[PDB]
Amino acid sequence: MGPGFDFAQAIMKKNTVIARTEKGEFTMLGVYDRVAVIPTHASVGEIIYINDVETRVLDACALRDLTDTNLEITIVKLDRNQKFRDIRHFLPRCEDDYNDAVLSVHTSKFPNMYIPVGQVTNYGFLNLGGTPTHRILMYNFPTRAGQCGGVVTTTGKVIGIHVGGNGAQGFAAMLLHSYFT
Ligand SMILES: O=C1CC(I)=CC=N1
Repeated sequence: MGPGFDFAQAIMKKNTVIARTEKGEFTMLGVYDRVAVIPTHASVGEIIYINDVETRVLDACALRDLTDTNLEITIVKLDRNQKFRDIRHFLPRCEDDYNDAVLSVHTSKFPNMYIPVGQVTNYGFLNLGGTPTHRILMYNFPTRAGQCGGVVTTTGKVIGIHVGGNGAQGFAAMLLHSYFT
């Protein structure tokens, strides 16, 4: 409808795939080459389905901060025959708050879904499903089951991936440029 949705659509159309694990179907953001991200609670194994194609996982790393606290981001390298458009220059270099963000989801349950979530708070610490988690972004939208892995954008920046909600608020794990050097 506006330039927020324009940027979100450009990321969804070229940099997302549908990832299926034994824990469900997720929006999965491709960042560069064969490297993508997914919430750690997806429990990625040796094999994953990418757009319903059986795919070997060449490497997977559950990120933690230097306090050894969960970040809820897993970086995956896929045995895929095609590279992602390199979007690393759209990743923030620091923790920050944002105005006017969009949460974008693409699965069998939620095809071509775009949610204007509004202001995003650097929330920091969250007990997420009982796991202490750092670098959490918060938005005041009642997100639902099936939106995990959804991409959080502003105009010109890809700032996080949706990892949970409490029925009134939604929470994303930050994406930082330093994760993908
Ligand atoms: O919070 C929500 C999500 C959705 I999809 C529909 C209605 N409310």
